[PDB]
Amino acid sequence: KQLQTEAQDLKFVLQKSEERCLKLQDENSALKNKLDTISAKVYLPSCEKGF
Amino acid sequence: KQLQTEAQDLKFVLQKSEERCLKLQDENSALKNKLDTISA
Amino acid sequence: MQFSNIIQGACSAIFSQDSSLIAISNGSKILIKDINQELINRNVYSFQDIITHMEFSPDNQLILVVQSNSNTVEVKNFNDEQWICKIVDQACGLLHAVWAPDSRSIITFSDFQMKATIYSLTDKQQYLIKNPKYTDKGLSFSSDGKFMALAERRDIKDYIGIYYTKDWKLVNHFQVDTMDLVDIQWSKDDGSILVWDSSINYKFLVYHPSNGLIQRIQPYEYALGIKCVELSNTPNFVAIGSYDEKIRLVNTLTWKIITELEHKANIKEYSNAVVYREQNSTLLNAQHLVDRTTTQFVIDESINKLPKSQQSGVTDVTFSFNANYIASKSASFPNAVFIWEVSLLELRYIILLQNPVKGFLWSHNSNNLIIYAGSNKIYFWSLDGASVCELPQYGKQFSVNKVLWNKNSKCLVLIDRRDAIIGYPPIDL
Repeated sequence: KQLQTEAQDLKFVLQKSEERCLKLQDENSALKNKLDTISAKVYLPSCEKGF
Repeated sequence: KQLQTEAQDLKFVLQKSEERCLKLQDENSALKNKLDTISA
Repeated sequence: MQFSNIIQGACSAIFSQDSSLIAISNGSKILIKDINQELINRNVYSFQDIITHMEFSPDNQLILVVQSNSNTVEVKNFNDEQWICKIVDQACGLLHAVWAPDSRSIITFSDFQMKATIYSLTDKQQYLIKNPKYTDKGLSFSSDGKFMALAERRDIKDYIGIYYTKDWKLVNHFQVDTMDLVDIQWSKDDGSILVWDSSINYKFLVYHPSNGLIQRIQPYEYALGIKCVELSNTPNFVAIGSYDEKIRLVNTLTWKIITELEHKANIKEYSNAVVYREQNSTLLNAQHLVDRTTTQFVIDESINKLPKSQQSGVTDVTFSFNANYIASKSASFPNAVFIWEVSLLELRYIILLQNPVKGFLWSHNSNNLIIYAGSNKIYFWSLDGASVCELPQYGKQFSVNKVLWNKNSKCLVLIDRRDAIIGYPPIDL
């Protein structure tokens, strides 16, 4: 019985792990957006300091 | 047997989604450090 | 086997498309050898940096070398040492790079899935990549190189960018039905994009490059699968290595599974089983003081029982010349190579080793499956029963942990640590 409930529900746990994953991916998307945003204004001209 | 197999199939997939989450939380920390390096 | 010297410093190596050159990477330099002249040096590229990756362009005129935590891509034209180009667009990182076939260009991957800016070597033309998912994985060229399918991620959703490679531009941007793209393959006739999803779903998504799904290799929803996949060099045929010790052989004409080939453990249960093993021996005659204490590859039919994470995975689905055999192995068989025979679609020529298998390669031009396992020996599934190529004292301790094998299947490259053995195996053919 407990094993039936092992199967029920790890589909759900897979789903909750998927939500956590998606949460992390979204944070990273926003964070990557901050990175693209900062790069576009900082390095666009500051790349000259470097090169 | 039928059940335990499914149950393990489920555990196996959970371990792989966990690894994806770790790649992302670690990427997350690395992203933060890059931004901070850029600002400073 | 004909041998060159033991190449010192050969941390790693690659060989050229036409198989004439071998590039040996030393931490500070690349040694290039023209094997046809002899297994001797031609050019050397050196740098004050640490090299982690190199690639020959598919014309074998230049080598792309990518430097470690220096984010530097260095490009050297072998036929023109005056043509030295570097990509030092370092603010974003230069984590990797690959060559873009006849576009004469480098796809350079920035960090954080930001850009995979294309750097034309003739004119830069730096088109941005809309958040590439990976460096090499997921970057796959069509068989004629017309299109490239790039795993990409936006709105945290995987999709495949379809790049038309001549203009290196996005054309059929497409949302892929995946949870998490692993890689992308193109059909041999470029009739579809075969998309390899995450192992979690066990699925292959077959998409027409012009319309989305054609078919799907059904997921099992909750099991790991699709551990590996390969397309045979037949007009077309693909087989999917799952993660349940089974290969789904799919006839790409209809995209239907023709069969399921399971590795099991019981050799006797395959109707056509032939089992071999590596076994202890003495040297061949007329050997002298070279000593003995060696092995040979022999038939041993008596053997029936053969020896989470990296277990039960199909380790390969590699096809032989004209694909009559599939070498596969399982993560569950650290000591053996499974060779499936097709058209029988039955297991035959099951090889056990005394050395956990590190890998194998079908030779182009027939079979003679090259099997290596870090033993200073090349074992082969010779069609004519069995063969072992002993490596000499001339590299006595060389392990052979990695093997490259030339498309012009004459030259073998054996790699260990800072050490390479280059030669011409029993290749009279």
